[PDB]
Amino acid sequence: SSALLRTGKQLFDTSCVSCHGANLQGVPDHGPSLIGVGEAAVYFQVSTGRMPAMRGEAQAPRKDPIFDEAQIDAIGAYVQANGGGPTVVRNPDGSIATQSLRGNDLGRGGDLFRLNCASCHNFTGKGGALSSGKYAPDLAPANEQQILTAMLTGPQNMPKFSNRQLSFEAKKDIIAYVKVATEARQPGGYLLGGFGPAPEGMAMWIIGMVAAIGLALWIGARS
Amino acid sequence: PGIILALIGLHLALVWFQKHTQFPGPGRTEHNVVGVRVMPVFAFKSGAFFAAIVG
Amino acid sequence: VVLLITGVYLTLFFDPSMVDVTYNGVYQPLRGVEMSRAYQSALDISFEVRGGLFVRQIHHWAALMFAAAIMVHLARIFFTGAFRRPRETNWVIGSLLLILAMFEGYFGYS
Amino acid sequence: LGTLVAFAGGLIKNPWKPVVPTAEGKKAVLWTSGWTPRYQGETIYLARATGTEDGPPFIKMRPEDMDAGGMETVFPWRESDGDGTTVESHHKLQEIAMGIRNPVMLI
Amino acid sequence: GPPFIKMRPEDMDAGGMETVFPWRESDGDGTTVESHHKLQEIAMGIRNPVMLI
Ligand SMILES: CC(C)=CCC/C(C)=C/CC/C(C)=C\CC/C(C)=C/CC/C(C)=C/CC/C(C)=C/CC/C(C)=C/CC/C(C)=C/CC/C(C)=C/CC1=C(C)C(=O)c2ccccc2C1=O
Ligand SMILES: CC(C)=CCC/C(C)=C\CC/C(C)=C\CC/C(C)=C/CC/C(C)=C/CC/C(C)=C\CC/C(C)=C/CC/C(C)=C\CC/C(C)=C/CC1=C(C)C(=O)c2ccccc2C1=O
Ligand code: HEC
Ligand code: HEC
Ligand code: HEM
Repeated sequence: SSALLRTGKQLFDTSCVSCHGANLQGVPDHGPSLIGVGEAAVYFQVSTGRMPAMRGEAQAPRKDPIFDEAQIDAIGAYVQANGGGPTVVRNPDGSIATQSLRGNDLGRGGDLFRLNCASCHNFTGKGGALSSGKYAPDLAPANEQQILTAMLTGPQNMPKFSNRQLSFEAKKDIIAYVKVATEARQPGGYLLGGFGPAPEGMAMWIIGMVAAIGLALWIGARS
Repeated sequence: PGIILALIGLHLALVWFQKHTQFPGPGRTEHNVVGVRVMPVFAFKSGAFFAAIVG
Repeated sequence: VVLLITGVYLTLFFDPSMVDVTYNGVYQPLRGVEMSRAYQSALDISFEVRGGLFVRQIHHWAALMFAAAIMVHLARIFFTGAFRRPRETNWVIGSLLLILAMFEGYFGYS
Repeated sequence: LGTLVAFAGGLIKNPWKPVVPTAEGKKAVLWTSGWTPRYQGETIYLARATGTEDGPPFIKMRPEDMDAGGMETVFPWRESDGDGTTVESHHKLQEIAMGIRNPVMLI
Repeated sequence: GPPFIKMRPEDMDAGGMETVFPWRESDGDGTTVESHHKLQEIAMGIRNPVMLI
């Protein structure tokens, strides 16, 4: 029943037309056109919850999603029927794919991540701050298809990596590196957040120095 | 490390031969040092502090 | 003192070169990557010597405690007024020690 | 005086001696870049890094390999460098990859 | 190309001596970096050299 996007253009009309237009034309006040975009953009924007957005400012944050029970497919197909944007990857069942996109190679994936991705996020995918509000979020709770569609559609202020400058193996290997870097142990004790020497200096000053000064107060008399 | 070791030696020598300062109190003057002798007590406290810091 | 001991231990495994090699070690997410010889020696200390990661972590924590204790000691000396007539030179020696400790820690973690 | 001068005289180097061969003679290191032409009209491609070492660590680029919101880092290629098979070309490429004035952003 | 080449029995007279090394043709000449590493490890082995009399 693929000839059914009457749902789709049933939810868009009651949740989007106030900021994108009835014909997906980009109300000149708030929203962009949404014509050249495809199913991948809608999937990434709605499944992560950044969509339907309230006031709208420097960065729409990630929230709880509103739509599922196969209506993300409905809106995605309805938007794809009005343009030629990229599409979401599918497995031989028709559902959205996963662990087969784990670039069996983590060295190349990590080198590509450090060259292309680590500048804004982190060494290991923690957050990073951009200018005047905007920031780069954490990469821990995003699944594989969300990572692929994120670097494929190029969301707000994030560059757009096509399938010609970043082939599909490159994307799969980057996905594998991200999912491994977010799920590995810390083989040295409790890591203090993923950042550099700021949590380390704080932990020194607030644990080791208070222990030392407390023992100095206990041993030596006060006068 | 060599320069730091030499300077630390000189620092501790100067502190040893110019006796330590002290806070004003009951029996304290500008001409005496009130405290505990090295012999039983001070070496003991210093070594215990060393072990606690290493811990 | 702890810094001296742990550094003497560490010098038995470190190789300070800048020539390029390919890793080919035990840490898998870095196999095939081209790196210097110092970075490879540090990785070998971390992953292939029984108790090496523990020792270099002690070294770094001891460096941090060294710096913090020096700063607290300077604060005491300044606020209680223990730098007056007989002890200005001892104050000067302490200041030099502080500068040297800063730069030594910098050269160390680089 | 003589002893101290002889002690501290082996470390001192001149930063402006011409040692880098270019198309107008030889220049100082601090003014050449690796993007500098060598024989008056040589072709220097904008190669991109692939992260793999079978044959290409650097490959040429076409204008259509990028969309209107993309960025990419590129390096000078000089096809006379070849892929990283032999030791000679491997040295050339590893010296291209480590040059503090080589990288370029393509917008 | 060759740091190591095969030998024939006629490449020596009745009063000659020669040092030889294990070849293993799967090592190849010293062109690529892989074969260059293999050969430089053959050349430095404390039990490899042999006298041919
Ligand atoms: C007291 C002294 C500084 C006076 C010097 C006299 C002055 C006229 C000389 C000229 C100096 C010049 C003109 C300006 C100095 C400013 C600066 C550029 C100096 C560079 C180095 C300087 C001399 C070091 C001195 C700094 C000072 C003495 C630190 C002592 C702090 C106090 C006494 C600690 C008491 C106990 C402590 C508070 C336990 C609680 C822990 C708290 C939270 C510590 C706060 C804290 C600190 C202090 C961190 O450094 C830090 C670093 C990274 C992450 C977090 C933290 C952090 O939370
Ligand atoms: C004799 C022998 C060495 C020859 C070797 C023979 C040879 C053939 C063998 C060759 C083998 C070689 C290669 C190696 C041999 C040795 C090697 C294994 C050593 C390498 C590193 C090794 C692991 C080190 C082990 C040693 C370690 C376990 C002991 C460390 C404990 C020591 C150093 C603590 C001393 C503390 C300090 C230096 C003393 C200072 C004086 C004391 C602390 C007073 C300080 C002090 C003063 C001075 C005040 O004025 C004051 C005023 C007011 C309040 C407080 C104080 C105060 O605390
Ligand atoms: C006016 C409030 C508002 C509502 C309601 C809203 N959007 Fe958006 N939308 C925006 C804004 C503003 C952007 C610009 C992207 C940004 O800056 O983050 C955007 C961006 C998008 C994009 C990506 C555009 C691009 O070029 O990549 C898609 C896809 C999208 N919206 C679809 C939807 C969907 C699906 C819904 C749910 C029916 C929805 N919009 C509801 C405001 C809204
Ligand atoms: C600083 C520029 C920048 C670069 C370069 C960049 N990112 Fe992003 N990234 C962002 C920003 C800004 C967002 C937030 C977009 C939004 O919220 O709509 C984001 C969002 C994401 C998200 C969504 C995170 C989540 O929890 O939903 C993922 C996944 C992601 N990026 C992956 C990547 C990967 C992989 C690369 C390397 C190919 C990369 N990014 C490079 C800035 C960047
Ligand atoms: C005296 C003050 C000293 C300070 C403040 C200091 C500080 C440091 C720090 C912070 C590191 C980084 C370690 C890491 O991140 O793993 C380091 C590395 C190192 N230190 Fe020190 N250090 C000191 C003395 C010494 C001494 C005396 C020695 C040897 C005799 C030494 C030997 C080394 C070596 C070999 C390394 C590199 C090994 C490695 O990085 O794993 N240090 N130093």
